[PDB]
Amino acid sequence: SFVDLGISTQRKIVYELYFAVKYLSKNKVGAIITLQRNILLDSLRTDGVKIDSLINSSLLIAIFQKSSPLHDGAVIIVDDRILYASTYFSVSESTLEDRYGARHRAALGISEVSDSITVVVSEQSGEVVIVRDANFFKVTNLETFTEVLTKELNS
Amino acid sequence: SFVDLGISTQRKIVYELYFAVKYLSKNKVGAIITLQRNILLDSLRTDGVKIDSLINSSLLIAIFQKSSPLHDGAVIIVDDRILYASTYFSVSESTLEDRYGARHRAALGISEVSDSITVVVSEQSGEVVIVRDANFFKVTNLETFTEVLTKELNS
Ligand SMILES: Nc1ncnc2c1ncn2[C@@H]1O[C@H](COP(=O)(O)OP(=O)(O)OP(=O)(O)O)[C@@H](O)[C@H]1O
Ligand SMILES: Nc1ncnc2c1ncn2[C@@H]1O[C@H](COP(=O)(O)OP(=O)(O)O)[C@@H](O)[C@H]1O
Repeated sequence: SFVDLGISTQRKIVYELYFAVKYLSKNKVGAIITLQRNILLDSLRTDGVKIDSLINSSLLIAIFQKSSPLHDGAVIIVDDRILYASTYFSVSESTLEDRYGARHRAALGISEVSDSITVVVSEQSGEVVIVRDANFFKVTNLETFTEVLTKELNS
Repeated sequence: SFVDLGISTQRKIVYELYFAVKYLSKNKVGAIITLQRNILLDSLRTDGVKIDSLINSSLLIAIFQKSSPLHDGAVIIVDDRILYASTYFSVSESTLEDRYGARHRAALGISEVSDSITVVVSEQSGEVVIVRDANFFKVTNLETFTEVLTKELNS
């Protein structure tokens, strides 16, 4: 998991996610990006496309554009690799405030059955939340994104 | 290179290329897809992103679509992986007809200094050409694309 990775790989992962999330939030492009940790997600997802790409912000941006056939569903990141795109989780049965949608219910569902950390970008507002252990954490100042994500990945 | 892979892996790669090229030609989305063979291209390309991903038609479509930061430049396929995206070649200084733009002169350029096989989709017309040894093969009927590309890849 993340804590096992070398520091340069740790920093690369958060940096590429930051630059992708910055673009997606700014342009109000919806996204679900799940980082696997100790619980293997392979048996907790359905459908999707195996990509097995090195993590890169440009590719993550491309994946979630509306003209991309991969923009629906979730990206799964394992270590420094974008392993899957367009994969689907069992959504949470919990009810959320009206401002949240299916991306958040999906992120909540996978966080309920795993120790994964999920980043959601809202298509409506560009709002960015980090989802872990059935909890939301709003990231209103994206200049703190790198700090907050790293802390969550080390919990 | 391609001929060293098993025939099943070869067939899978060509199908993913065919499905991507069908879509890109139909939708008149420009693209350059270079398949490396015996001559290594790593010092013949500039910039781009090393994504080292699996070969998948949905991923290729996302790479070349309108709002992808990776749609400018070429994809390089090495064995069964997309090694680089959005990478630039030295263009051929040979003069082409008006129907051919920068994508074609770039494909011509890489085919003049290597044994690679390059598929080009024109953004203007959706026309498909296969570029090898400084020559163009028009593929006017995409139902022949799988036959033509496989034959070029093997001789
Ligand atoms: N040296 C190169 N290597 C790889 N791909 C290239 C190269 N030069 C151009 N291309 C590709 O050719 C595409 C089409 O070029 P087009 O003729 O539409 O514009 P251009 O003349 O290259 O310049 P611009 O669009 O910036 O005015 C570019 O978007 C790029 O993807
Ligand atoms: N179970 C799920 N797992 C992963 N992604 C999902 C899931 N359900 C919905 N999504 C994604 O959420 C996005 C929008 O969901 P949608 O069904 O349009 O409702 P909403 O707009 O209210 O979120 C789509 O891109 C879809 O792929």
